[PDB]
Parts: sequence; structure tokens; C-alpha cells
Amino acid sequence: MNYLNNIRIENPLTICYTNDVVKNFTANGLLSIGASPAMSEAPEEAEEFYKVAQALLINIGTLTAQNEQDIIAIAQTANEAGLPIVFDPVAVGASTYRKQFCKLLLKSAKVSVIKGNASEILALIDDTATMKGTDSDANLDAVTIAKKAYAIYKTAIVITGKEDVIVQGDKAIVLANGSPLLARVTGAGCLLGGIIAGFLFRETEPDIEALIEAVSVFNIAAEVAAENENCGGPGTFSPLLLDTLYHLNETTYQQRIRIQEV
Amino acid sequence: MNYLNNIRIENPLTICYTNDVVKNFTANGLLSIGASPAMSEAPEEAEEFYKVAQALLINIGTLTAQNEQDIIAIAQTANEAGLPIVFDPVAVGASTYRKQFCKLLLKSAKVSVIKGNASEILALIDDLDAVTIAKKAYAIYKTAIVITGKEDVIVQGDKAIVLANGSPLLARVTGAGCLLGGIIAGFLFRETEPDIEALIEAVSVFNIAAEVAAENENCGGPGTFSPLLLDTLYHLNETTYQQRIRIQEV
Amino acid sequence: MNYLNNIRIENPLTICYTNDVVKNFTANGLLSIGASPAMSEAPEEAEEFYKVAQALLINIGTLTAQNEQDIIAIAQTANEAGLPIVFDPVAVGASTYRKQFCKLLLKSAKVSVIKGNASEILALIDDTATLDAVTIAKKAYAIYKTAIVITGKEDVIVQGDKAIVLANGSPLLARVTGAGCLLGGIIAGFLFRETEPDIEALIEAVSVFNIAAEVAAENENCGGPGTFSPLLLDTLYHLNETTYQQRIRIQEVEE
Ligand SMILES: Cc1nccn1CCO
Ligand SMILES: Cc1nccn1CCO
Ligand SMILES: Cc1nccn1CCO
Ligand SMILES: [Mg+2]
Ligand SMILES: [Mg+2]
Ligand SMILES: [Mg+2]
Ligand SMILES: [Mg+2]
Repeated sequence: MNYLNNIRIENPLTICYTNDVVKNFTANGLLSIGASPAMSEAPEEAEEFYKVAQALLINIGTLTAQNEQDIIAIAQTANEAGLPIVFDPVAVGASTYRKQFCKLLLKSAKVSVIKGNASEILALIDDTATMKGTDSDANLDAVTIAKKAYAIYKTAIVITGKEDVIVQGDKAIVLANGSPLLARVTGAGCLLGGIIAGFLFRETEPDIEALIEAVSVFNIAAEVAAENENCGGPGTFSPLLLDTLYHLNETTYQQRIRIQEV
Repeated sequence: MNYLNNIRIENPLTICYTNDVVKNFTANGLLSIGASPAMSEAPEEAEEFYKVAQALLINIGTLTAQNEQDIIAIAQTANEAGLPIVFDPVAVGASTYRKQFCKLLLKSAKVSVIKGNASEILALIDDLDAVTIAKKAYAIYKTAIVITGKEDVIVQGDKAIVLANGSPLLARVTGAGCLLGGIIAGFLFRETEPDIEALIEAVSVFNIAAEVAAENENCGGPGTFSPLLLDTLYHLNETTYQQRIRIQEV
Repeated sequence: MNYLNNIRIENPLTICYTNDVVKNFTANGLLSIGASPAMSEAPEEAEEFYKVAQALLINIGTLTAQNEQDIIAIAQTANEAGLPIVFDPVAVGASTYRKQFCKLLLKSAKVSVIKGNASEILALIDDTATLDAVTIAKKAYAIYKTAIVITGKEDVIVQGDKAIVLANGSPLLARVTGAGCLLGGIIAGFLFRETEPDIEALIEAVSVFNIAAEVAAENENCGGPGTFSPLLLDTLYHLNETTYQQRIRIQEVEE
């Protein structure tokens, strides 16, 4: 629990350009770990905000025409500022609109972490038309998808699922913490993207240990919240998750973390 | 509890074009019953999304110029795709801006359910019990009508039913009624003329869950009620449903 | 607890033009005290809504080009309707974009209450004839001739010939996004269409909110910022005069 202590003490300003369903929950989850969220979407204030921020999250869950040019512009402003970007290509596999936009974004800017579920990351890389020799209709595992994506974008890849996978440089790790109740809370994965942004501390090429810790804090909090005697389902789980992020300590972290290399 | 079982197993993709105050809660409510919510507002992806979706909710609670043309366009896309529309004309009686828009929408697309409170549905058909209003509206639009109130009324074809479940705490949670629109969408399974039994089950699941949540020892008011509602939707079983449902045919 | 009884009985329509992170919580908080929130942002319906509303909140937390001109237009519609405006210049000190906009709004329209933290209000008054919150609030009052509410560890209100300091609340409030945003809404709920509100209304609004927060954080089921938020809403819903009078902490009153 190294980096979480620093979040709690430093209160990193974490800019979130995220979807309209999850803004409150993402901001609350960032506040619970001690970060300082700001949902700023105006390009007119990006240069000022970004100079003093520690990371930017771009999540395209409710992407519309209102957002497209602005997201590209701020991504470029983040690059120029040296502000690391976490990119969550929500539902990219569901439409050509989203596929085209994500391709455009990742041709326009260097991001620092790309985070999605297996189907999202597979759709990204399938659309690239680069993966000569790979059958995409075959049942590719998340580790394989993550390493292929890493080869394409040379950017840390985080694939969420029953087990989570992180690939950064030549290290790949698999994490096995969490709760099924997380899929039953709409902001959960989207919040994770914001939590990962919270752990970056302005590092454009984050250490894999930061990413391991971000994902593990979230998932272990979830596991603990779901065990709480007052957790009665996905509704009461959400407040308990935030409480459990707020209170998570090193002892619980170390006792619960389930990680495997390769 | 027939249709709920199907939602739980089949995880129906339910598209929601809804208001800015209730997106999260609507999504969460749909997740608690097993549905798969998607708050897609871009007309550019409607054709692709709608081909695989089971229903569309259109709720105009926070209608602005940004939304107007897009809502008309997606309603037409839904019609073309055979995707049933649930329409919630939130606060239509409060402004000529809303009244004009709702009139334009209902001249531009066939919807599958129109849901509102008595004043909303009255405003639609005007510009007085709920049963009478609902039947008049049904005559005009030839679409299922759900009027929420102390008692809820459903009219579909030549059948009208009154349901008497719920809690007073629902009125103190913003977007309770908005979420009920989404739950109704979740029960449609791509039927553009839904069975009245599906509509009865959608409203009853919601209002029985509300009743039961408000009886929970840990319900201390409208704040704690909302998490408990979601828990209760997640846990609702047939035994509770059948013991608690209060329905009368008109 | 005079005004709160009235809000519970009369159910004042309270229009909120507020930021995207806090809409749901703001509406729920207004519902909890018995107000009727409406998050109407369309200028096309402002004249009709405002004739029957009791107040308007304008909060610029998520200000973008989409909002700028609409906010100016609706503020003018409110002024023409006699509808009091509560203005929350969220993070105005953080960008020239927000500073310039707040300067434009306040030139264009008269508001009834300006609510912010000390850094926000200080940023508003920064380019003027020219440290503690009371001093900042009095300077702002001299410039805008409008009630000023400065939130902080202790809250300050200045209106008319009086300045007061209040000392209620919980540290868990800072860990709930939009607690302060919801407070702006609660203040709007206490206005009852008075464009020059009585300081007693403002004191009651802030005190109801912060006393509820204190009480909710003492609840045995409050385990952190997540469970606190539901309990805050429950405690606003149930707050009574006895608790109010026993807990209110008014620290200083000047003039
Ligand atoms: C976290 C945030 N970003 C924009 C507005 N908000 C809520 C007020 O802090
Ligand atoms: C339910 C929904 N629609 C667009 C975004 N979201 C939140 C979860 O991705
Ligand atoms: C509170 C409000 N303003 C616009 C929509 N909503 C939520 C449904 O009442
Ligand atoms: Mg996701
Ligand atoms: Mg309605
Ligand atoms: Mg609805
Ligand atoms: Mg504030």
C-alpha cells in the first residue's frame, strides 16, 4: 500500500472527462481514496488545469458529437502538458461510431494507460488491421489480448474481468480479487479508470506497481465490502464500497491481495 | 414473476435516452433486476445498437435544444428497427416548450408505452380520474398507457387495471418514476405491442420492491431507502411477489 | 426551525441549473427537506417555469461553451421574473475561463446570494479597489451588494447590516462530492421568492444542512463517506426543532 498512502497525503488533482452515467460515483470514489477529482470538460480551461493536475481520465461511455472534437483537443493539450492519460474505450465493440473515434484518438495522442474489458480491447486491436496471423474469432484469452495490444500501442494495458490482467513493458501480471457485485453497480469499471488515474502522479509511463496497486485497492475493497454484514445486495454495496476504500489499510491489503506473474 | 425470470437470465439490452438527474439510478435499477442498461444518446450509433437491443426508453426530463432533433431521429430509427419505445413525457404540463415537443414526437413515431403521472398524461391529451384519462389517451394514441399515482393504472387494448402497491418514500427519491420507465422498458423483450401482463409485472415488481424496502429495519428515510430498493429488486422472489401484489381489473 | 417547516408544507419549486456531477444529489437533498427540485436548463421554458418557481440555483461546476450563453439568458429571465438567484461560482479561482465568466454573469444580472468557499469568493473580488473569511465576505458584500455565504470550517454569512459565523458540520462532508453544491440548492430552497432574503433564512438553511451532517456522522451506521451520504439525506428528512435548537452553534455576530 505504498502509493495509496501518498494519494491520501497529497490529494492529487485528477481530471475526469467521463461519461454522464458515472460522474458522481467516479468523483466520490476518487474522494474516498483521498484524491481530488475535477470533471472539467471545457477545452478553454484545460491548459490551466492540466499544468497543476496529476492525471486525466478520458472515458467515452456516452460519447456524442458534443464531445468528439473537444476530447481530441484536450488529449493533445494533456500530451503537451505532460499530463498522463488513462483511456477507457467503453463499449468500443458495439459501434463503428465508437471504433472510428477510438482509432482517431489513439492516432492523435499518446495515452499512458488503456483500460477495458476483453471484448473492448479485442475490438480496438482487431480494428487496427495490424494483427496479421491472428484469428480473432478464435477464443483469445485476456493475457494474449493484452500483450497484443501492448505491442500495438506501447502503452500499459489493463484488461478487467473475473481475473484482471496488466501489461506494462515486458511484465504481465494477473490479479484475482473482487466481487461479482461490482458488475451490478453501474459506475464500477468507470470508477476504476479514475482510480488508476489517481495512482499516476504525473508519470506518463507508470510503474507497473502503481497499476497493480490501483486495481488491487479497488478489487480488495470490493471483496471486503461484499463480506460486510450490512451488505444486502448491489444497492447497499455501493456505499459500503466507498467506505471500504476510505478505510482500507495495509494489513487488509497484504492479507487479501491475489497476484500471479505471467 | 414470469417475465422477471427472463430478464434475470437473458440480460436484455435496454437503451435509455433519459434525463441528466436520473441516469445513474436508472442504470442501477436496471442492473438490479438483471437487465443491461446503455445510455446511448448519439444518433450515429443508434442503428447498430438498436438492432441488438430489446427496448428504448425516451425520457424528456431535462429536454434542451441539444436533445430535440436527436430524440426525433432516434425514435424514427427505433421504429425502423422494430425496437419498442417507452416514452416518459416528464413535466409536459409545465411548459409549452415541452408540450410542443411531445406533440412533435408522437406525430413522428409510434411508441409502445406512454408512462406518466395523471397531470402529464392529461396535458398530453388536452393541449378526471386516472382511469378515465388513461382510456382517453389510449383512444388517441392506440398505445399502452401507464399512469402512476397513489394507485397506478395500466390500459392496453380493451383492458384496464389498477395496482395498489408501493411506498410514500418513492416520492422523495428523485427519479423513482424515471427508473420505473426504464424497468418497463426492461420487460418489453422487443414486443412493440406488449402484453398487459408484462406491464403489470414491471410496475408490480417495482412497487412491491418499494413496499418491502420501506419495511426494512435499516430504512431510516429516503436516503437509506434508495440503496435498499435496489437490494430488494435484486432479491425479489415469487413468493413475496404473489403474497404482496394488489391488483384490480376495472 | 421556522422556514424549514414552511418548506415541508409548501413544497417550493426550486429550479437548479447545476453541474453534471451533483444533479441527482442536489435533487435528492431538496426532496429530503420537502422542496420540489426541477433541473430545467432550457432557456425556452424559463419564462414559464420561473413565474411559478421560488428560486433559481446557478452552479458553474461543469461550465462549458454549451452553458455560457444559456446561463446568461436564464439569469436575465430570472431577474425579469423577480426570481431570486443563488450563484455558486465553483472553482472560479482555478481558471481565467471561469473568472471571466463569473465577471460577465455578475455584470449582466443581479443575484440574491453568492455562495462559495473563501478561495472562490476571494477570486471573485481579486481585481478590485482592495485574509479571514469575515473580511472577504464583507468586501464581497461591498462590491456586489448581495448576501454572501462563505463556507469553510466555520461558515460566514453577510447580509444587510449583519455578519454571522456558524460552527456546525462534519469532516465527512468534504468527502462527499457536491456537498457544497447541494448546500447552494438548500439555500435556494429557503428563499421563498425573496430577492433580498432575510439573514435568518440563510442562517437556517446553512444550519439545517450542517446540523444534519453532524447528526448523520454520529449515527452508529455511519461507516464512512459512502454510508454517510444516505444518512445525511435521512437526517435532513427527519430534522426536528428540538435537535436544531440544541445543536446550532452561532459563534459571532457583528452589527
Ligand atoms: C468534482 C467536480 N467536478 C466538477 C464539479 N464537481 C463537483 C463539485 O466539486
Ligand atoms: C449504463 C451506461 N451507459 C453508458 C455508460 N454507462 C455506464 C457504464 O459503462
Ligand atoms: C428533478 C428533475 N428535474 C428534471 C428531471 N428531474 C428528475 C425527475 O423528476
Ligand atoms: Mg467498463
Ligand atoms: Mg413521468
Ligand atoms: Mg422514464
Ligand atoms: Mg463548493
